[PDB]
Amino acid sequence: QVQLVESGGGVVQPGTSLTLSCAASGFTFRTYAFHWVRQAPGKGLEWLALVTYDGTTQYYADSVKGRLTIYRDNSKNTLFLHLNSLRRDDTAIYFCARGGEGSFSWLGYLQYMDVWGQGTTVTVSS
Amino acid sequence: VQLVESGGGLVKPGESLRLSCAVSGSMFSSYVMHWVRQAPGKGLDWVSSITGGGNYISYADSVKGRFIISRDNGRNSLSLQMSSLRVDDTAVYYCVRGLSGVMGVTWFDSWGQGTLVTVSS
Amino acid sequence: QSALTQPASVSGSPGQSITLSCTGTSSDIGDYDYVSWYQKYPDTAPKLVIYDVSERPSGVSTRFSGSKSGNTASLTISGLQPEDEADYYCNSYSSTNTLKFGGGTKLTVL
Amino acid sequence: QNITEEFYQSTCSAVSKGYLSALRTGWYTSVITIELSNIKENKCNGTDAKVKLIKQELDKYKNAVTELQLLMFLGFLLGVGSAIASGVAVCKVLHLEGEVNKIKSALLSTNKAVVSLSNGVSVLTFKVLDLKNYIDKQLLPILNKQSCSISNIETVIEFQQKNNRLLEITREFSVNAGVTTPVSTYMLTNSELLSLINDMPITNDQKKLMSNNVQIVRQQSYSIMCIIKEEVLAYVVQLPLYGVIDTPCWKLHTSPLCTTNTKEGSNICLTRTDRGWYCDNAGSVSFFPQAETCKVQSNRVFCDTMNSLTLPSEVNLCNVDIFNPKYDCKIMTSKTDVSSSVITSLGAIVSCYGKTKCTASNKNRGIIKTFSNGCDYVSNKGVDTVSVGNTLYYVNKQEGKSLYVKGEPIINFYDPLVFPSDEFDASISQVNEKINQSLAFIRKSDELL
Amino acid sequence: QSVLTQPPSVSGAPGQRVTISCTGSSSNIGAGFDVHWYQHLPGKAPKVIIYENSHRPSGVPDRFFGSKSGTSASLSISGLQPEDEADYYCQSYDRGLDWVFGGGTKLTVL
Repeated sequence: QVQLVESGGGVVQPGTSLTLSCAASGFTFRTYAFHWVRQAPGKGLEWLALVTYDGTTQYYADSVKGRLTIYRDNSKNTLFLHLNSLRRDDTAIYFCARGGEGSFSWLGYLQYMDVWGQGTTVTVSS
Repeated sequence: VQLVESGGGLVKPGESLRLSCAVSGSMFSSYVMHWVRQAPGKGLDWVSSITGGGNYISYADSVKGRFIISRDNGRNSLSLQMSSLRVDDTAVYYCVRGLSGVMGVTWFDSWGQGTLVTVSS
Repeated sequence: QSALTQPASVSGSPGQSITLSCTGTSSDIGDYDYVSWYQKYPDTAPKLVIYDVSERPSGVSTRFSGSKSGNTASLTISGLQPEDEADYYCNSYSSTNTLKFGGGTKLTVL
Repeated sequence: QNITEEFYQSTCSAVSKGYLSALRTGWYTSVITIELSNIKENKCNGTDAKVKLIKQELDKYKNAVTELQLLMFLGFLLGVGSAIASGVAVCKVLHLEGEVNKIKSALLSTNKAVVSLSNGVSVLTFKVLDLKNYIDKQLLPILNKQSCSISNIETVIEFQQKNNRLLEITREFSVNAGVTTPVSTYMLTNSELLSLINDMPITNDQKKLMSNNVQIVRQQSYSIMCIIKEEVLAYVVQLPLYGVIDTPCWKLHTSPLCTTNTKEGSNICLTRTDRGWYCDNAGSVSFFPQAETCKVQSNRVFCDTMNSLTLPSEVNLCNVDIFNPKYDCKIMTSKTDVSSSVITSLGAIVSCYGKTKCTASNKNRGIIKTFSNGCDYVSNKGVDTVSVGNTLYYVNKQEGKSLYVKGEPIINFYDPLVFPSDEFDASISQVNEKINQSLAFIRKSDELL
Repeated sequence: QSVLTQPPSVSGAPGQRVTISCTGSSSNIGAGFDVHWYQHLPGKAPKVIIYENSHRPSGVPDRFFGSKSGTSASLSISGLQPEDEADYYCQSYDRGLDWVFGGGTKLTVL
């Protein structure tokens, strides 16, 4: 039984840096790799970030880099981002997802979307 | 194991003079030597270090080349030169005999009787 | 935000073939053997349908067929179904250490 | 500078006075890690021509890393111990799960950091190379293209600078099998060693000494292979700490002292057994019988205290006055009359006896001295070469003042033949009591008859 | 002026335990260097009370107990005796100022 369920989101004020969390169960966590993506209503999917086994080689999008950070824990096996300097454009639904089979650190091997989640909707308003 | 030394007095600033350390250790060749000073008011502060033959001289950052330290092994004694004297130099000066550390460190064990050196006026 | 250009919407009759495509540069969807096509229904999670240019994952129909030529990836379907109204993407590893996506193509039947 | 010795002729021996000991007393451990990537299949169509060095270099790398994965005269009174004790303990600590992950996470961008383990040990961590960046940024975007072709061969040679070192690694751990003396520069270069000397908790004069003598501490230091899991391959260096620095330490050479008896085979004689290094560390002295464990470099000795004797400060008293009631003064006695010679730092001591041609000659005036009988000693700046028996030797030619003190033939103090010649551990007290009891036995035999 | 900082404003009545704490930067104490504590009774020359916080010299009581943790060291005196009026010190080997001495705390009875 493979599932990804998400935590966090909602209405967040401009600014108001937030830590977002995945949750996953029913499989090996340290063995494979997790990652985050977004998509907003009105347009398509936008990649964000990927991590590998343990906390190593934190990959980031070119247009998003600097505004975010990513790290994982091996106790609860829940991937954790922390995003800063929230603009109007971040109103979107965010998805954790899973990929990679072996113990590798190269991004080209890390492009399989084997499972998906449900995402958190985050809206910025005043 | 005790120590005796001399060389204090009231001398004008700016000029050089001689401090002597005449430790009566029967085997004064192995133990590491330091000199420290205590100025009245403020705390005591390390001045100068020397190791055996005298090839690893080190000084506190207050005096870079101002104080010239030496020892003579066969005459079981030690010397310090006050190349320069500032008003801050006045203090009670101490010889101190340190033992070999478990890592490498000077323990600052049994000290000298101290000599007051005064530079004012 | 650079992406991969894609049609806004394509319409096809049931039981018909579509040949939708996306185009980039050499340091993009062009070559490098990272072509991926994805479908997603609204309010549902995205799904792998085509990975690694041509291969297909477990539990997928064989009517899908991904291919590439020059700097253009293409997806072809056979026997269109009334469940295929969805939005589709092409995803590939760009050369600058990132996973670049497409703009989304709406697939509809009439 | 001021090297000296005083060859005693009372007992023919050389005591090289004037040195600084720079003794090691502890082991400083440090983990050095290389990061490296699990490269998959090359994913190339065709062969091309430019991409040939890359493919074989990476295959060599794979073979190397999978092979590393598949890897896992007073001596009878001297002891034995585990020289590799702290480093193997640190590696065994690293065998615990989730420990090396802390090294991997903490040392993510900083070159050197400090982590604390599960047993309160927090020595140091250091990263020697950054193959993550070069592999994932300068190699794999190029080598894993469709119908692969490198941009140029000049992109490969710097990869050589990042790979050949590692290759050094492999065949220097496949030969010595985990423990390596001396430490090669490929585990730790000279500049990186100078960086690490500015890192361990020692005082700055020790830092100056280590910086001045990088090759010596490089010779002394060890290396032990730690774990290999999560592809963060690492090893612990066990470079020596240095407790006492700059105290006198003398080298005691000995030479035979045997009478030139006309009747051969009836010339009993007793020779000193005290060879080695004696350094006055703290209120006692440390004795090393193994001259090979000690090293010398420009008045500066360096020796190990594990195989050391914490002998009392009264060793100079027996050194000057051999007949003193304060030390045992161990001596080997035998009837052998062997022409043998030793070389001290500032001279040569010949003890050629019987019918043996003995010459001290220089290259300026031919021969200059001839040794007839008795133990004799020549200064280094008096002669060049010495011929004894059928063998030649060369004296050291480094500057120092040396003096010969006029002693006495102590062998003539004792009886012409009472000395036993079948013991290999004896002192002046034990031998004196043996002479006393043999004299008592012979006077008892004379009194009974 | 010293990197060793400790409050020289401490006193207590005889009978109880008095704790003295001196802290430093990363380069001293926290860089694997030990701490040495002395005393400064007037008249006779200062001597070491405790060295590297665990082993103690020949003529000392058991009252003095030394400890360190990270960049901070402490010395406690259980059951204060009257003639302990002195000025107590700290020592380390800061990589800048080589043998750095603390300012020293004046301990007296009430």
